Amino acid sequence: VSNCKFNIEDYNNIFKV
Amino acid sequence: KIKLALSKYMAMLSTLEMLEIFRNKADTRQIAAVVFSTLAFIHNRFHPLVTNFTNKMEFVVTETNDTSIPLCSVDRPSIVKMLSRNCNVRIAKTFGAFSITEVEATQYLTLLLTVEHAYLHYYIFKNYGVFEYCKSLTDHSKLRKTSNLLLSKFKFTIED
Amino acid sequence: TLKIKLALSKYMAMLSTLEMLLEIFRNKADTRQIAAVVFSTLAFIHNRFHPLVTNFTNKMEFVVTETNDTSIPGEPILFTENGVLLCSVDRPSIVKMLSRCNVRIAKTFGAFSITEVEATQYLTLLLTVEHAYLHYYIFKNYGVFEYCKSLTDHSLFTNKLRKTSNLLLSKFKFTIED
Amino acid sequence: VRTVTEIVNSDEKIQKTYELAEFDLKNLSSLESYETLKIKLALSKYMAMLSTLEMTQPLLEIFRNKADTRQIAAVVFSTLAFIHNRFHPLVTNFTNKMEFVVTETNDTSIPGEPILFTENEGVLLCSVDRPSIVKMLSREFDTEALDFSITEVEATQYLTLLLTVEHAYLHYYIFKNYGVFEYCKSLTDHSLFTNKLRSTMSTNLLLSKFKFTIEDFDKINS
Repeated sequence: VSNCKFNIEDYNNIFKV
Repeated sequence: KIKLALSKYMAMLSTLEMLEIFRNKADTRQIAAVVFSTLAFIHNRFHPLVTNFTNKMEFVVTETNDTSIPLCSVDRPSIVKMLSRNCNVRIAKTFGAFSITEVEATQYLTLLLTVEHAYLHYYIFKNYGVFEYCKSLTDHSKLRKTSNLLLSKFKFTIED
Repeated sequence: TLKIKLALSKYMAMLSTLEMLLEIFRNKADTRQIAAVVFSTLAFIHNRFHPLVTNFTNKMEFVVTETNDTSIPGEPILFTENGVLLCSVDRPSIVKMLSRCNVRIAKTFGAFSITEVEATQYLTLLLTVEHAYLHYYIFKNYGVFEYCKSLTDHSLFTNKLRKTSNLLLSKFKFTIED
Repeated sequence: VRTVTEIVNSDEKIQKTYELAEFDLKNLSSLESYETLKIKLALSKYMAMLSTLEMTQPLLEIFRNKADTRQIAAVVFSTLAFIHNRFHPLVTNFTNKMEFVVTETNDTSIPGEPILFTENEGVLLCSVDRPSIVKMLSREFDTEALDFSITEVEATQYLTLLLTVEHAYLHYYIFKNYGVFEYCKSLTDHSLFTNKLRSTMSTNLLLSKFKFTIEDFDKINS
């Protein structure tokens, strides 16, 4: 929606234990 | 012990005595109080030896997507969109002779995951500071206290 | 061979002591007769597989089913215990079951009754009930779950004789090929 | 396929070959009989359900009726939710809110899909073209070619309306699970339902019980 590049790796860091 | 944490938090919520509320825009006091209780509970969990938490911290609610993330601020619209969004034993026994829904469990779990992300961020703000808070926001790169968190119990990945 | 038909003769002598066979199965009302014959056959098979032990459980819960939804493909007899060993007897399926060289040269030089079909009938009945008794033995001497496993995979009791010399299953072999 | 049984002690062997064709025939007969039975059972349950929707007046005029739209909306919800339960046996309840709009003309009757759904930004709306479906059910039927009072023709009517609501429900499922963009391309191309449903439903369908074609279809396309 925000026309924003997404970071798969940042999300993984959010969900990488 | 995971369902133990789930039931403990749900009992604490029932003590608070509360999807419908999230869409209930005007219920700002309720939202602030519940997130306050949740942050205190998470502080209790991650810090079993430190239970005291900020008993009066400011709150605010956002309502527009331009005020949405793709004093505590909350992205009400997105979270509302979310909330609206063994064989052998049983065969052997086949010859041996206030309710909560599963989707509600999913909703509560998503709420908890979002809130624990927000509280991790808040803790970063408090200890490391505001700048390294922004750094954590830009970079989210667990177990070091953290064992008291259900997030470390499951892992989610991505692939193209 | 002689011992084989001797086992059959003893079984049919016991059944004549009961004094009653396919029309009995087809008879749906006489579930009592089906249960009585099943118990007598199971007791006799217990007597055979245990030649020294004549006692067999004489009081068990019985029931005769009539649907293939109460029928296990390949397991006509079911021992489900509800404690009491409730026994299911699928009547239509058993009715279907029952309704289906140099010596010769020397012979060339040499020069109340029953039929062959009835003989195969009674052999099928005795084989079914001895498979039932083997399963019952697994249940009693191993447990309910060991019973169920014996049902799922029959490799458990392929050893047989270790007592099974008097059971007809060990006396004959049949194979299947694609 | 052949099986051999022979005397272990003697070279004598009595080999009997077993023919897979007879077994396949028996399985096919049992399956077709069971399919007939279960479809008849589902249909009977559906007629019982609409009976427990409390309308004495019969379905055909339950549609012909112009003023009566409360019962129209109720029965449409009942059919769509019954289909939902059929594909989702666990589910016995649908969304809290629903709305229905009664289209009654050609300019509001989209061809091929008299029944459709689009949101009003708060809830999804069941567009329904009563004239089209009424004329659909008004057609005389070949109930001849190859103590509640029901008729074979009424059975055709029930099968009809069920298939209509079923296709509308497939489109609605595309809507819900893939956005209006997928909704509209699935409407534009029903071959996409294969891809969408092999993912979800195959993991079946009453219409899959039969294969249907159109006579001379090849030359009609020409």
